[PDB]
Amino acid sequence: EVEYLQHEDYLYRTSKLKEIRDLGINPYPYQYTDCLEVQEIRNQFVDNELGDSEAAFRKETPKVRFAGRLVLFRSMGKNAFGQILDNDAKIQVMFNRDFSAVAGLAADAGISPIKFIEKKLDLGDILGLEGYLFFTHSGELTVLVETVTLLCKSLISLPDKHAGLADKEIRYRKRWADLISSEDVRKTFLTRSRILKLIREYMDQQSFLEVETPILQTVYGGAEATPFVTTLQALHAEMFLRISLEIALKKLLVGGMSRVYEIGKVFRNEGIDRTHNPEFTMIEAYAAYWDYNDVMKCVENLVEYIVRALNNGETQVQYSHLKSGPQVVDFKAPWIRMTMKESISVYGGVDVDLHADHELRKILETQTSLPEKTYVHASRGELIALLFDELVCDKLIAPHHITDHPLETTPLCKTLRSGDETLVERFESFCLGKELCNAYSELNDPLQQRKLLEEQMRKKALNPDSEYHPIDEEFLEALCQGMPPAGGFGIGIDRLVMMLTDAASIRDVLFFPVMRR
Amino acid sequence: EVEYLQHEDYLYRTSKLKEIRDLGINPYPYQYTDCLEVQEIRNQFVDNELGDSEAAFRKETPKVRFAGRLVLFRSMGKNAFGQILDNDAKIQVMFNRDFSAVAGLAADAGISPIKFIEKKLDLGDILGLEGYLFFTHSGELTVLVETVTLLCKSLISLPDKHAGLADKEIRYRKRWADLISSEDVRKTFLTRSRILKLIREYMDQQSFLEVETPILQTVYGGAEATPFVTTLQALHAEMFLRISLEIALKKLLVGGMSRVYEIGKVFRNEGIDRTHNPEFTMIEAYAAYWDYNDVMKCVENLVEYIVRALNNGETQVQYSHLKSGPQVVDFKAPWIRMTMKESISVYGGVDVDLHADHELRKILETQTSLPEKTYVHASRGELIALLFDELVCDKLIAPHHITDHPLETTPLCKTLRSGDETLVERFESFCLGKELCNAYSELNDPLQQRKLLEEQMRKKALNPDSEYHPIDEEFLEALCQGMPPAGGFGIGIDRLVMMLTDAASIRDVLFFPVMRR
Ligand SMILES: Nc1ncnc2c1ncn2[C@@H]1O[C@H](CO)[C@@H](O)[C@H]1O
Ligand SMILES: Nc1ncnc2c1ncn2[C@@H]1O[C@H](CO)[C@@H](O)[C@H]1O
Ligand SMILES: N[C@@H](CCCC[NH3+])C(=O)O
Ligand SMILES: N[C@@H](CCCC[NH3+])C(=O)O
Ligand SMILES: [Cl-]
Ligand code: NA
Ligand code: NA
Repeated sequence: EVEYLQHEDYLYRTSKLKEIRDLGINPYPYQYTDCLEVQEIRNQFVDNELGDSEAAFRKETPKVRFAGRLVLFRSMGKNAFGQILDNDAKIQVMFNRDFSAVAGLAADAGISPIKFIEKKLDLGDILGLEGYLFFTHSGELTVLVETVTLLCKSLISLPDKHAGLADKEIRYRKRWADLISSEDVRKTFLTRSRILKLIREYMDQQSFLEVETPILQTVYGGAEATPFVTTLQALHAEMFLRISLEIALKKLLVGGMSRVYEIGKVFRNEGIDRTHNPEFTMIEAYAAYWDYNDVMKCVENLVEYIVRALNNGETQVQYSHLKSGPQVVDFKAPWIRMTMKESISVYGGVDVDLHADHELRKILETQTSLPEKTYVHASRGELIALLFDELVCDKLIAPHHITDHPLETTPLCKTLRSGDETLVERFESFCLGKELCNAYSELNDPLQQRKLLEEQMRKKALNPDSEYHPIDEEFLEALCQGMPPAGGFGIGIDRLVMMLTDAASIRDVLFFPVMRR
Repeated sequence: EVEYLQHEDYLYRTSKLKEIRDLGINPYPYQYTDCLEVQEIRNQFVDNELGDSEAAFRKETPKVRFAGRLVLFRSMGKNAFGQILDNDAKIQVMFNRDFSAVAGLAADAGISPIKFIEKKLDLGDILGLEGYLFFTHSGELTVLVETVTLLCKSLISLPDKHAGLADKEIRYRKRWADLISSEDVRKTFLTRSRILKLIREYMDQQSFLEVETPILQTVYGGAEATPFVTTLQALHAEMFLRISLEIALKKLLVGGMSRVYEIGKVFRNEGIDRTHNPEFTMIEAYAAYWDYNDVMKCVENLVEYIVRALNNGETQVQYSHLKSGPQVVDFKAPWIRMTMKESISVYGGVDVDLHADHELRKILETQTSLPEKTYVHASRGELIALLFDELVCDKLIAPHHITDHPLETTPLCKTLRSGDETLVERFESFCLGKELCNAYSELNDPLQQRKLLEEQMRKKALNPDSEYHPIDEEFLEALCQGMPPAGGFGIGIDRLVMMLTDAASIRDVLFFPVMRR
C-alpha cells in the first residue's frame, strides 16, 4: 500500500499542478541551458570583491545562472530568502517583489511573481535561478534572483533532515532521501568514486591492462562460497554467477597478457552483515613472473597511494566504529609481515609448533567458543587456521600481511619454495580486524593443480551439504598450454572504502544494499 | 572426456618433466625477477644504434632480461634461432653452444646446454631470457642468449594454425589458444581495453561521476527484455538480474547527483546472434538540465573522440563484414540527424503522413515479410516503428541519429515539446545497420510516468507470453521527491567495439562468449 498518495502534502502539492498549468507554465520543462554549478560559482567569486545587495539591485555585480533544489525558504514581505542545494553545494537566494520574475508568468496573470513564489512553489521543488551575486554583511554569498524557472514540481515534502533509526533503515532503500539530506552520505559516495578512479590510476601506471570477463559461467570457483544459480532460456541451461574473478584472468595469462586486472561484481549467496553483502565489488590482478612477495609490495603501495591522495599526502586514517573504541591506523608501507604461526604466538599467546594436535584442540575448547564439531576431527593445518580466526584476527588493527597458510586453505597456490609442502605462499592482508586482500604465488603446475582440486572435492564431498563441484577441465587444459609463473591478488573494494570513509557498515558504501522486504 | 590426456604429444611433453627435474631444474619455478616487456625493449632500441652479432658475442651491446613463449625454433648446428612471443610483441633469440647457459643445469650433468635447449625444451614453453641485443644483417632485432631459464613446461603443443569451423568454434571457448595463435585477436582485445579507458576519460572530462549500482534487484525495468531470475538464500527471496542501468541512475539524480554514469554488465535472457550476447556491457549516463539534443551532441562527440584516439586523428573506419561488401564509415561529428518519419521517406520510400493506417498496413503486408499478426491491429505509432524496422534500419550505414519515435516505443520519455503527444523526444543512433545508442529527454512528471506504465501493463495483459510485471512504486516515489529535467543515454559498448575493431560478431569482442554445450 502506497501511503503517501493519501498524505496531505501530496494531495496539496498535486492540486498545484493544474493551477500552474492554467497559468501557462510547464511544471516539468525540458532543459535549463547554460547553467553553472553552484560550486563553480563559489570557486569563481567567493574570493572576490563583490558588491552589496544594492549593487545587485543595480545589476552591477556578476550575473549567474544555476539550478537546484529549494531546501529553505522564508518570506519577509516584499523580500523572500531561500537556500538552493546543487550537487552538494548550497547558495542563498533572494527574491524581491519588484526585481524577481517567474518564467512563463504573464504580466496580466492573476497572481504576482512574489505570490507565485510563495504559494505555488514548495520546499523540494527544483528551480532554475538567473540573477546577480552579492555578499551579505555576514559574508554569505547570495543571489538576487532576476528570473526563477520552475524545473520540477515535487509532490512530496523534503525528507526529514535528521533520521532516527527507523528512517535510516528505510533510506537504505530510498537512498535519494539520504543523498538529499546528508552531507556525510554524499561525501562517502564521492570518496568511493574517487577510490575506484585512484585504483585504476595506480594499476595503469604499473602497466596492468583492465579487462572484463563473464559473470555468468557454466562453472564457478576461485573461492569457497555458495553460488547464485540462474537459467539461460536460449540454451535451456543452468548458469552460475561468479564467486570470484580468478579462473578467467588466469586463462588470460595463458593467452599471453602479462599483467591484467578486473574490477567487477562478484556474488556469494550467503549471509548479510556489517561486512558482507551478497553482491560486492572485487579487484583481482595478476602479473606474470611475480611471486607473492612481489604482490605484497604492490598491494601495500596501492593502498598507501590511495590514502595519500585522499588525505593530503598523509597515511594515517581515523576509524570510529570498532567495539574497542576509535582507532588511528597508518597505511604507510611497508605493512607488518608475519607468518600465520608467528601471529598466533604474538597475538594469540600460543606457539603452535610446541603442541601436538591433541593439545591444540583443548586450547580451542577452552579459549574459544567454537563448537566441538568444528575441531574434534580437523587436521593440523585446519586447526592452525582456526586458532588464527579465534585468537588473532580481531587483534589485527594496524595493517598486517599474514603469510604462509596451511595447504588446506587453498588449492590454487604453490607450496613454500623451501620445500615445506604443508604451507603455501599465500598471504591475507588485515586491517581494523577485517580481511582486505588475498594473494598467491600462483600454481601453474598442471599435474599438481589437478591433484589438489581432486583432493579438495573428495574432502568437500565429505560434508553432505556442500554442493557437488566438478573439476574445471577447461582450466586444467589452459594450464597445460602453459601459464607463466605469476603473482595475483584480490581486494574487497567495498571493505577498503569502509576503512577509508569511516563507514560503520558495508550498507553505508553501497547506494542500494540488499535489504529485507 | 578429455582427449588430450591420451594424445602422443601429451605423453611426449609430460615424459620430459622427470628428466628436467632429475637435472635439478624446477620446470615451474617461482618467479623471473626484473623482467622487462619485449615491447618496452623494442621501444628502447629498435630505433637506436646497435651492434652486430659479433659485438653481442663480445658482450658490448645492451644486456636485457625478458620472458615469453617460444613460438618458433630452428637449430643450425652450433647456433639455434627462435622467436619469443610476449604480450603481442615478438623478438628473435639466438642460442650458441659455447655462449648460452641453462639456469640450474650443472656442468657435470649428462647433457650440454645446447642439447638441452634442442631436446628438453619445446615450442610453447615459457622461457626467461637474459642476453645481449643486436641486429641481424637484414635488420631484425635479436638477443644472443647468455642464460635461458625454463619458466613453464607446456604439456600440449602450440595451437594449430590451420583454422576451420570446428577449430575456430572451440577457440571461442578455449580463448587462450586463440590469443596465442592470432595477432588479430590479441589486437582486438587490446583495442577493447583502450576503448573502455577512452570512454572513462571523456565522461570524466565532462564532469560525470562514475558510480556502481546493483545487478541483483527485486525488480527489473528500463528496457523491454526477458530477465534472468535467481534466488537469494539468506532471505528466501527471488531476485532478478538487471536488464538495464536506468532506474537506479535516475534515483541518483533525484538524490542530487548532477551527472552520473555507470559502465556495467546487463543481462537479457534472450537469443544469441552476431550482435546479441545474454551478458553484455552498457554505459548509461544521465545529466541533469540536458535534453535529448544535448545528449545527441555528447554521444557523437564521445564516439568521435574514441575513433580519433585509436586512428591517429582520423574519423573514418573500415568495416568488412556487411553483406553489401566492405564499407568506410565516417564518425566525424555532427552525425546525420533525421526523424523516424523522415527516414521512412528517405530510405523506405514511404511518406507516412500521406497515408491512412490501413495503407500503412498494406505496405507492411506487401513490402515486408512480417507476419500478419504483427500489424493487423497495431496502432498508427506501432505501424510507423515497424516500417522503420523493416524498410529503414538496415540502410543506416553511415552514423545516424534517428529522432522523435512513437510514444508506444517507450514509457520513460517526454513527448515532443511542440505539443505532439504521439511522439517522444527519443533518439536512437545507428551505424552499419545496427543500433548503437538509445537516449531520451527523461520523463520526470510522476503522474504521466504512472499513466504510461499502467497503459503498458494493460497492453501486456493481453499477451499470454508475458507475466504480470508490477509497477516500480519506489521509482515513482523518487519521481515524486523530484527528478530534475535530464537527458540520458545508453550505449552498447560491445557493438561499439565491434564497429571499431572490424569484428564480424559480438563473439569476437568478448573473451568468453556464451556457447552452446
Ligand atoms: N560478501 C562480501 N562482501 C564484501 N566483501 C567481501 C565479501 N566476501 C569477501 N569479501 C572481500 O573480498 C576479498 C577477497 O575474497 C576478501 O578479502 C574480503 O575483503
Ligand atoms: N543482447 C545485446 N548484446 C549486445 N548489445 C546489446 C544487446 N541488447 C542491446 N544492446 C545494446 O544496448 C543498447 C541499449 O539498449 C542498444 O542500443 C544496443 O547497442
Ligand atoms: N580469487 C581470490 C582472490 C585472488 C587470490 C589469489 N589468486 C578470492 O576470491 O579470494
Ligand atoms: N535503459 C535504456 C538506455 C537509456 C535510455 C535513455 N534513458 C536501454 O536499455 O536502452
Ligand atoms: Cl530513533
Ligand atoms: Na508479406
Ligand atoms: Na502478459
